[PDB]
Amino acid sequence: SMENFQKVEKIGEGTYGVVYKARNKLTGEVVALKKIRLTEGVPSTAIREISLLKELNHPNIVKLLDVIHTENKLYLVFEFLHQDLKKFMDASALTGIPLPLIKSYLFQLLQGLAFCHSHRVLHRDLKPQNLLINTEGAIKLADFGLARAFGVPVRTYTHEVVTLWYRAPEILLGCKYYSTAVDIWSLGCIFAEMVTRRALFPGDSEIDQLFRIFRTLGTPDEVVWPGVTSMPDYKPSFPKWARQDFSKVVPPLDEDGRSLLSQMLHYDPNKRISAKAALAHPFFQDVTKPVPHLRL
Amino acid sequence: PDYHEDIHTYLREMEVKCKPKVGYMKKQPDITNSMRAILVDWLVEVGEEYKLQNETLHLAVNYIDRFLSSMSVLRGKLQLVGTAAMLLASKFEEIYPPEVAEFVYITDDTYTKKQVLRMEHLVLKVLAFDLAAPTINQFLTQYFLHQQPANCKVESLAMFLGELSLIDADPYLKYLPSVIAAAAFHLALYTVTGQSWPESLVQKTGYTLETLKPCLLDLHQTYLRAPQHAQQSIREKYKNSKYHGVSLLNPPETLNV
Ligand SMILES: Nc1n[nH]c(N)c1/N=N/c1ccc(O)cc1
Repeated sequence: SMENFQKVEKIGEGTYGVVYKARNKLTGEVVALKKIRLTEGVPSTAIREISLLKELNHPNIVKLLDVIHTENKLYLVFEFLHQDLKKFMDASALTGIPLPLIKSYLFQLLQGLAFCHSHRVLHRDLKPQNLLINTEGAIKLADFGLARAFGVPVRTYTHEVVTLWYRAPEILLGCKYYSTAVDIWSLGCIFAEMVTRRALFPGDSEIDQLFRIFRTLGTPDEVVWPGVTSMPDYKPSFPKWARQDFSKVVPPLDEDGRSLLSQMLHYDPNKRISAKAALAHPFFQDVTKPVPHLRL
Repeated sequence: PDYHEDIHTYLREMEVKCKPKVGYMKKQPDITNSMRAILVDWLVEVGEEYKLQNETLHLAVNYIDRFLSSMSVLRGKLQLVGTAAMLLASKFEEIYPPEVAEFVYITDDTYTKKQVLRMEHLVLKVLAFDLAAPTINQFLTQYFLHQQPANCKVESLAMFLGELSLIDADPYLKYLPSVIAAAAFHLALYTVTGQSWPESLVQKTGYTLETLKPCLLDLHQTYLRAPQHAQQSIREKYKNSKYHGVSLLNPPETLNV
């Protein structure tokens, strides 16, 4: 019940309400409160976010602690995390995120994601802003407002998904079907971004996004991606760029790192590495858990 | 296939946790199995009218049964429960859910928008927001991947049988979605191709013809009696070319289990 929470301050804003930092007056626990104001009743995004987060208990998924269910308002109570990965990268300028922290964060992200996928949930909006970090070295998947439970095999789902910069090629090309691979594409982009501190594919439109991808990884053909030339929004007029020497895509990356990134950015969603399989990649052989110091 | 076994395993756990109480109807003072059949048949029509996914229908029925497992409901309010359940299922499952206005409209103004939305809230409270329940449909689509080779008629006929089981709380409340799906899949396969529950599905599910038999003998009777059932919306639905007109196929006289 709301009487036990003291609001500390606003910290975010969604589409149906605001996020507050608050503290439990009795236990001391610091929490985030997502308020969802309630004429179509409970929003579909909140129905999915709540039903799915309830089943997703994992160290690397933001923890839904409680749901407070009044007449005009819905309050989601989450464990509090201090900062999002985007803010962290901006504050890490001229220092860089050290490789051991990049590796630890990716390893953690992949565990959280493998857990989602093993539980038939697609996240569909993985981007630095939706990844939260704490003062103990953890990073967690947050904001499941665009998530959905999927089936085996998948049906056609909502086309309007994933923030453009992080959006997989099978979505851009209008494929009838997409699945778990779309979230791995996003993490691939984020992996690259942690290293370079700039977005890998910062397009301004769908065709601009596709061309940026093609110029980096090569324009895909039937050999690299069987079926690509028949996909709904593929065009025979697409320029045909050669694939880059992959060491040039993220230069600071070592051999194992490049291998893993390349498997996360594989064109064919069928051959793109799963979060589960990625955990065993030699890139993680020496992974530890560094504790960065946050400015706030 | 990377997560196919994990997901199946997880759905087997969740269906036990999302299972209604098998005997709730005798605990219901005012409603009966027949009244529930009437409701579910109407939901089928609603799904047809608004061209909703089959999964959405299966979800709504799951929500209704769980709701009625702990909440007594007068017969004049049963449709309000079903309506709010169908709305929730649509919000959860559909790309483009119908608007509340549309759900209010198909009850023939039996209820108001305010009532529907208050019931939506109460259903959510009673189900603890646990809407992601496994359905017969979700198991079938997995089982379909074990066909050799795939047969559209088998797939549509299994869907048809699984759907018929939603109508009759007696006897189907006592079976788990995965078991009904196995009975529906074997029955469809045998009807169309003469084949039986494949060895590969024994390995996957642990179910055998022996363990499926009780559900199967129930479902075979349902299949045989379908033309005479008071409720006919599902048969009408499966005449569509969308489902390859499988409701027009003849059931087998015997199963030989
Ligand atoms: N800013 C924040 N600090 N700690 C949080 N849990 C937090 N926000 N988490 C969420 C969680 C879910 C969501 O839809 C949006 C934000």
